[PDB]
Amino acid sequence: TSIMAVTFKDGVILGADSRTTTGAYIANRVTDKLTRVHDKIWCCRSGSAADTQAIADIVQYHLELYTSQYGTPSTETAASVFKELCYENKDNLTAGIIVAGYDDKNKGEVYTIPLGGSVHKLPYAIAGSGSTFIYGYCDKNFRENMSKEETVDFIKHSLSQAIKWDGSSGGVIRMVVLTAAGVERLIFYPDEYEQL
Amino acid sequence: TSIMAVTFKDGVILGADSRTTTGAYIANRVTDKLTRVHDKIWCCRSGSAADTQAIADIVQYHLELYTSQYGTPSTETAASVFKELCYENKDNLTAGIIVAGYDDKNKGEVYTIPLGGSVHKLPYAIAGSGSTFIYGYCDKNFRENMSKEETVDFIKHSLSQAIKWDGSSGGVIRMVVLTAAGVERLIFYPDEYEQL
Amino acid sequence: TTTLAFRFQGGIIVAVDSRATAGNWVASQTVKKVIEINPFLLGTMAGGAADCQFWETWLGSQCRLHELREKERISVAAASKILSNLVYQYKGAGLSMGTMICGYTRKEGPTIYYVDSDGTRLKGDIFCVGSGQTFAYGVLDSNYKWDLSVEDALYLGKRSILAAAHRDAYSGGSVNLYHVTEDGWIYHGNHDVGELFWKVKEEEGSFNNVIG
Amino acid sequence: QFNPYGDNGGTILGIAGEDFAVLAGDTRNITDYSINSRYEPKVFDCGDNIVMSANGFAADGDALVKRFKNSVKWYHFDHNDKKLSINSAARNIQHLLYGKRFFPYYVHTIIAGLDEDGKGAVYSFDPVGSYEREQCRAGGAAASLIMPFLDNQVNFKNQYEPGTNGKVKKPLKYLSVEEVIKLVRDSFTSATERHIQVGDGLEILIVTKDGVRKEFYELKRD
Amino acid sequence: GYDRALSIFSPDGHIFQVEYALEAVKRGTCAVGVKGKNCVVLGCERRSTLKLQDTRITPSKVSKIDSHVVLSFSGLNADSRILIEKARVEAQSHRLTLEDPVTVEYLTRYVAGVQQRYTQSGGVR
Amino acid sequence: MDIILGIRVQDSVILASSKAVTRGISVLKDSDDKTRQLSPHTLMSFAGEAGDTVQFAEYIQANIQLYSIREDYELSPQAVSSFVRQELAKSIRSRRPYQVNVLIGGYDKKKNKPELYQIDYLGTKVELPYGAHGYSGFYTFSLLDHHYRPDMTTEEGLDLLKLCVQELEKRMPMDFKGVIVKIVDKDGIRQVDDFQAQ
Amino acid sequence: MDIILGIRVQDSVILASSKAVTRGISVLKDSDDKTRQLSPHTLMSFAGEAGDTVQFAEYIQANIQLYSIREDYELSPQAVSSFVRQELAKSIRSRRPYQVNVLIGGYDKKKNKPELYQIDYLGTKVELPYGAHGYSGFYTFSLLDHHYRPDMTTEEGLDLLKLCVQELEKRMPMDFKGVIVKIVDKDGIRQVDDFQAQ
Amino acid sequence: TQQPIVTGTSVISMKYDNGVIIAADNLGSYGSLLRFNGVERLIPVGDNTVVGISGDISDMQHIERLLKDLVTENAYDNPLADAEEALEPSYIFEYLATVMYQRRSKMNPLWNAIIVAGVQSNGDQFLRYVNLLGVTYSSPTLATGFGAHMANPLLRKVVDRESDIPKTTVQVAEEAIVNAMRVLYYRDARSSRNFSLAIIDKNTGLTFKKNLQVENMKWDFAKDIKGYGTQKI
Amino acid sequence: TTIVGVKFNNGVVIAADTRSTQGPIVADKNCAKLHRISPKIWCAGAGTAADTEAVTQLIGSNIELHSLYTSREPRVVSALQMLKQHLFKYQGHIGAYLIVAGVDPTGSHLFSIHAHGSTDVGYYLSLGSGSLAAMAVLESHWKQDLTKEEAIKLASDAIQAGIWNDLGSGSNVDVCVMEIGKDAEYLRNYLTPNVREEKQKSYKFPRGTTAVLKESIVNICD
Amino acid sequence: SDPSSINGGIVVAMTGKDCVAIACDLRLGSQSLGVSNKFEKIFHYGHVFLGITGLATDVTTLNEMFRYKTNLYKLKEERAIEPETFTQLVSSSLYERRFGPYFVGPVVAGINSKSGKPFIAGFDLIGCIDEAKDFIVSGTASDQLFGMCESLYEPNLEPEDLFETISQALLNAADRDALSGWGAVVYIIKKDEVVKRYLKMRQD
Repeated sequence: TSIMAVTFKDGVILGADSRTTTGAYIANRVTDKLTRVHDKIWCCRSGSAADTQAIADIVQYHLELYTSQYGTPSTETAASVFKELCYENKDNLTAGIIVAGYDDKNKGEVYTIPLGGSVHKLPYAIAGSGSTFIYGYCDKNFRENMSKEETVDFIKHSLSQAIKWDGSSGGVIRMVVLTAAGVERLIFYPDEYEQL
Repeated sequence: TSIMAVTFKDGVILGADSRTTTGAYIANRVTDKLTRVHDKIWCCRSGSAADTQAIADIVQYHLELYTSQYGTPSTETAASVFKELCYENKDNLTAGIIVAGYDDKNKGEVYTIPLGGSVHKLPYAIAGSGSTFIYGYCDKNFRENMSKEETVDFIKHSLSQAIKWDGSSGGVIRMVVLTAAGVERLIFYPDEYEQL
Repeated sequence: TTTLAFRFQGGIIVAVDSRATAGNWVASQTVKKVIEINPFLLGTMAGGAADCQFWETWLGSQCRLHELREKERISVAAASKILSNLVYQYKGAGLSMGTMICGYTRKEGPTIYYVDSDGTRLKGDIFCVGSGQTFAYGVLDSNYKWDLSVEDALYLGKRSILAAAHRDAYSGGSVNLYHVTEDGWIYHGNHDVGELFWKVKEEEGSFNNVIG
Repeated sequence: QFNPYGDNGGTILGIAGEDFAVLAGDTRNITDYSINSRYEPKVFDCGDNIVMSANGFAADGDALVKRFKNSVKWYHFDHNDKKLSINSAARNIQHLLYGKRFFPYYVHTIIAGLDEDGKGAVYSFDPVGSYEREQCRAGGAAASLIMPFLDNQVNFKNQYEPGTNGKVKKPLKYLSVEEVIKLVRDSFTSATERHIQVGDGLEILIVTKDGVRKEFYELKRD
Repeated sequence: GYDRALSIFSPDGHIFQVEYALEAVKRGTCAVGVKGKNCVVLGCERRSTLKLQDTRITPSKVSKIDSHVVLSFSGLNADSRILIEKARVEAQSHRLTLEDPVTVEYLTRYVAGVQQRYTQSGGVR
Repeated sequence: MDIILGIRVQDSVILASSKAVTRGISVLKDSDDKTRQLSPHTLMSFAGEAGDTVQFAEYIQANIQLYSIREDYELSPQAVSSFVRQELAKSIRSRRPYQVNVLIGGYDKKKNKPELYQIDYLGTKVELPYGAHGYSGFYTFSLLDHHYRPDMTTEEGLDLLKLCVQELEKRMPMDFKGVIVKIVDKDGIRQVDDFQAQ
Repeated sequence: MDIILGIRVQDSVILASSKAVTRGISVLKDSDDKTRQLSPHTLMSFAGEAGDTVQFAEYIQANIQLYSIREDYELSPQAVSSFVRQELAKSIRSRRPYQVNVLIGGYDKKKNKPELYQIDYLGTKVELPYGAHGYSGFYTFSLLDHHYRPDMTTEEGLDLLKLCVQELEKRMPMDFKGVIVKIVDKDGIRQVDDFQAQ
Repeated sequence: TQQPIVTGTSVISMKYDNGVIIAADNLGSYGSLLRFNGVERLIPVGDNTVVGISGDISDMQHIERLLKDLVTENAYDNPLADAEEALEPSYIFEYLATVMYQRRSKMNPLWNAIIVAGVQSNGDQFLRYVNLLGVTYSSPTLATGFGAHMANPLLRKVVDRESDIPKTTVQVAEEAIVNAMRVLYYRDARSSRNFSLAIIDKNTGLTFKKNLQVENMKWDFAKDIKGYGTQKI
Repeated sequence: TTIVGVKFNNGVVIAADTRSTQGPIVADKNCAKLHRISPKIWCAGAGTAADTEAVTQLIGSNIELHSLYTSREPRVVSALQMLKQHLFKYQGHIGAYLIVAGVDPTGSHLFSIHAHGSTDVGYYLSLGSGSLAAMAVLESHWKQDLTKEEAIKLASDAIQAGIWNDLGSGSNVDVCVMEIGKDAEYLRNYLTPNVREEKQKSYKFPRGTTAVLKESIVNICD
Repeated sequence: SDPSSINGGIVVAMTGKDCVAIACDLRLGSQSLGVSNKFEKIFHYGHVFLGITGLATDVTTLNEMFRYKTNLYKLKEERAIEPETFTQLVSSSLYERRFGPYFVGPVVAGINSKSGKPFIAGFDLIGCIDEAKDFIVSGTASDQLFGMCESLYEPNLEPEDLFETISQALLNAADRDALSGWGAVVYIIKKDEVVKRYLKMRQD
């Protein structure tokens, strides 16, 4: 699995490969790893699929009840609920989650909750087995305040490399753009990113 | 450890960090990982220091006796002797070796002998714990027939990234340029490559 | 540790060593392995120092409570069973104790009960408990007669613990003697093996191996 | 996996005189091959003229001492400020220790004071409550080096009356506070010489009918 | 759940539920016991509000608690069963832990304790 | 293990149980009676785990006596064995199971027939002419498969047991210190005090 | 383990060895002689691992007899025990060590004195007034520490052993089936055929 | 029982004549991956206390939340919250020590090594350590992890015993601390060049310096070193 | 153990503490850890003591024989090569960790060898349990082109860091200076900052104190 | 399991004024079972004394080995081996079995016949030489011995005095060890004569 979230001028973008394996077998080659916990608060999951799905479902439940009582939640608040679940249940969970959301006041934000359940706010984050291979690439090519087109390119190149070296990553590249304008879903097929 | 060899227009260049650790302790911060087995045939070592040194010393011995009887050995022949030692003794060895040499007929060549003892001829190769972090970077930035200046830059940037993410890598960056002109030793200090 | 208790014509003889260990480390040579539950009840200790001490002291409090409640001295059978049933509740938890509850009651006469942490409870005339038990049995069994004089019985018990203190690396220190009649127990002193051995050797002509 | 126990080193020593008692302990605290502190008190005045040290796993030693001190406090609250006699403290400690019989306070504890007759008294405990009153006792890392010495110099073991053909034992005359402080100091300089966890400093607490006094001596720091 | 204080003090210092409990006893058939020099005898009377019973099976008034002790009563029959069962159980338990059957005073002290307890526990008469 | 044997003849059930109680390297007692009377006509023998053994025997005894007093009646041998089986069957799936095997010998005064029930710690119950727990069975089942007869008298049964004990005293590695023999019949339970040389 | 005992009195060394040979659940033999004569005045008893035991005894016997023939002389008891100790000491560090303990009783015709040597499978040798291998020692050393005397006659020695065997037949868990007793003195080695009731 | 995931390395400290100094780098390691670089491991509580934490980061964040709550809670119905009844460094420590020992006692430790540095209301310096086992101790200098092995030897050369405290100035002390951080950067493979340092002085108050960097490093001699024994070029 | 090697303008120096330990007990309060490979090639070892000592004498023996055979002074790289190939052959079972230094016809040298057979070259090195305390000092004061005197000081200070802060080290400091043009100078107990204080008492026993059972003369002559 | 704790036993050597002393206990047991109270652990070859603690079979074997080597040495050298030389012989003989060691704790004591200088040394099971000037300890009660020696010892004791000191060190250390004791023997060595005394001690 290769997943990342990148903040930019107009907000933030989440991207991910679509491969889920059980051993060397590809159980799903078109998985959708971009998970919606609120209108403009999404997350990328890594680790146990059963665990991250159970986590996401609970978070979504909490944000829905939160909205009903106190209105739209901040991305920080969403990252906090994920954290609470991952930290408090660290012994029985294997979940690496990247939270990304667009706020009108705070614009785009990215929080990464790694294995232990700690939280880290960052300009951009990468995770998943395939991420080790792009630490160098991303560090050298990331810039703050990029444009939607530049961000989609940064993510598309970064992930194509992750898919290239990591057998656990592959399939198509999915992206979710979160801005004041709304929510946009993007998809990129192999025949395109394989030749970058 | 972060090590690599890159062939280019005028021959080939070997580079490496200088950190050797025993746990989280840095036993040597100025190690010289560029090992000479012949005038223009060097190698970068990874894995067990005891093992790779014993291997290198034996290879050097074989190439010296080879020269005495049949003249200068091809880089392919040197890679072959390493291979023989690593393959035949795979059960008792933990050695990852990159062989690089300059021949007048064959110009620069690079051979990588990973853990199993298999041999792979390549335009360039990276190895060591720190190498996982630069697969993406190197794949995107490598070009064949680069110039000495470009190659030294590619290696300097690649390794600075490896040193940046891998705690097992660090110190200075050493390089060895192998061309018809001879042998040149280069060194780059932290205060320089840390800000690239 | 080596402890013994045996019944005979003149009542009961109780003898114990006083060595405490922590493996091969001699922790102490002056520990009391006999507890005086009451004027007519004695308890011996072997196994875990803390377990024995703690639970047998607790046993005393339970026996005392019985006397306040029933306005009558507790029987040896019932006292030994309090301990036996307590220990059985803890079966599997790692308690370690080899114990003997010895006493007198008009109703039972001289009585001895062996009780251990496995939950085993046995009434009997002769028992030797502890790492040195077999050494004591060797001497005691081959000189025991129901018709021993209080004087001879007291000596056999003392000589048996001495045997054990000599051969068992984990037994030693001194010998603490007791005699039980229907008038209660009678303490018969603390005998340091440091001097008791040489005396017994000379006077008896035994321990013929050791050079003196 | 997680190991709830650790070893902080240290050595403690307690000797009882006719009308006084002492509890000593080096002030060095260690972890493996490093020194955590060269001065971290390990012997405490718990009130009612009782000194105590729980040596071994320091966190357990501190929790115990803290729990006992609080015990004394409540003893006063519940029994019209009655003084807690040393023998009563000992039994009390036994229950505190045995209370954790299945997850023990990994410490070797010793307490000192005067009994109800004004005589010097020393009590030492096993990690789970096994205790006995004694004339002297070494605890901690160098216990194996020091106890033998004490059996010889405090209780005159193996010593005889010269010329009596080893027939007359050396009489058990009793030690003065001055003679005891000498044995203590010599015990610790010896321990500091042969055991790597002993050193830095020695702190003695002397108890008499007039209360608790403290003396401190430097020890080799290597 | 139910723990209402049913047996409580009244201004004169009486506990009417215990007092009325005695009234239920006065209403019960008579029972008597006299001790000889070498025995004890227990006699009970038999009501006659309805006669056409099967004497074989109809529960008798004198009950054996153990092989050496008996118990008779006057009052609510249903209630007596509860006390007899508890007594029988305590008798066996006593033999089991003391390795000796109960004395008559001990067994009495036990039954009495059960009765007392039901006079100052919530939710029970 | 200890020796626990049982044989049902014409009008009685005989139970033989070893007298030794050994711990480690020492035979602590040689007069142990591994039996408990559950009711005037029902006897139970037992072998197994050090403390569990008696605790179980006495717990069962306590319950049967309670039933006897409450009902002023004596449960049949079959009834008592079913009660014992259920207790063991519950135990095997509990936190710390009773590790005890038992033989229940009883004389059913209603049917006027002796009965022998063999039950292991798992709650496995079976009714037999003769039974045994432990290694004993390995030499006694075939011995009895050969010498046993339905119509045997109590006296013949005792001679049959003697043949068993002799075989055990010959081939078994341990010194079980002889056995205590008890007879259960229409008149109750009595102990044959003379088996040390019958 | 098996019972191997030895006692050196005034003018002889007596060896007592259990007769049982048990495997698993069965006593296969009850007349086993756990001894080998190494020379007219030297006897060796042994206990230990199933097959190693005799193989070792016979191997030693073969060597001593060879020496006797070659030298037309009889090695002293001390000489033979040193030879045996060395063999065991070599064995303990070999591929598969001999797991055998032995007692060597011999009468030294040159010194005119009986000698008893106890040697375990590690090659640990010691000379003693009395010795034992296995669990036996746990009841016999203190017994003999009490009843033994230097100047005892052979007859007193036998009574002393009887006291030992009785203690073992009382407290030991296993039925070792009695012992075979042999006396080694100035006249050689003879077997006391009457110990089954001496 | 657990296992640390994201971790922070050494935390070193010492006391001088007027206060205490404590420092810790800004790295958050993930095994051998130098994963996070903007991690602050020095937590100021009020203005007389700084808590330095090493070990598991997720637990560190938990201890942070606890500390913020301590401040909030101490303010409740406390008219002297910023005066006589403000949080003392010793109160903050005893609290944390309590928690650390309770957690190890439930076989579920907060996987950390902690150093509490500050100045008491009476001006006294405060320096005490507590870790995942609930073990605690004080010394003129205190360091965790690698710093215990490499920083203490250097810091003790400045203050070897109590009587060296009054003879040591903030300049000397801060210099020792900064040098120790450089040494740790040389030999500790889990260290970072960036770090924070804080000073709690009984006169100047609490100074918290962020974004410091190890400077003046010697690497030149590296050029002369070649091979691992016999190699000459 | 704490051992260090430091190169200076015209040579090399090695130093080591003098504490020998078996577990937490100090067996030898003043052993010598500086061994000679040849007259001007000295070595210091940490790890299994018997191993460092044996490996040092074996190569030392062969180095002598090689020197006699080639009529040339022994070279440090030869000791290095022979040691490493030997250690490598034994896959780390010979627990020898060494710092070998010396001067020969080709100059001054400083190397470190590990039990598995790997070697390192440097200007300053440390090994042993005190390795980290010593290195903290070396990383704080080393500089290129040190004078013999500065080197002795730096190396000496390094062992001290280990003596004071490492429980596996203590007692004295041994030094050996190897200067390119002169003989090697071995400075045994160059520093002795840990002298045991005068004991508080004398335990000289009055003759006759010990009970004797039997006595006799022993024959030494043949 | 631990070869060094099966049989039990201790040895201690001390230097005095123109003299040396070496003592040992007499116990030989098998775990808890005491088996022999006559097992001496001191041996001598000419004027060189060797005490050996540890696994009894190895104690015996090593003594026979050194008697054998010192015998040949004398026949070839035509002189009795000296303490210093013997110490080296012990060391190399032990290390020669580096990966299959004898489980012992040897101790050498003696006076160099030419220099008259007293000598003592200890070794670990694989030959590492411990050369202290004051004392050397070995065995199951070695911790206790280190404690007694460090406390009781003082330089240049006269033979008669060194005897009291060595004996008290051995005796009190042995009494805190379950596997040591059961009798003891002390050797007082002087250039000209050697006295051997059996001590009276606790027998438990």
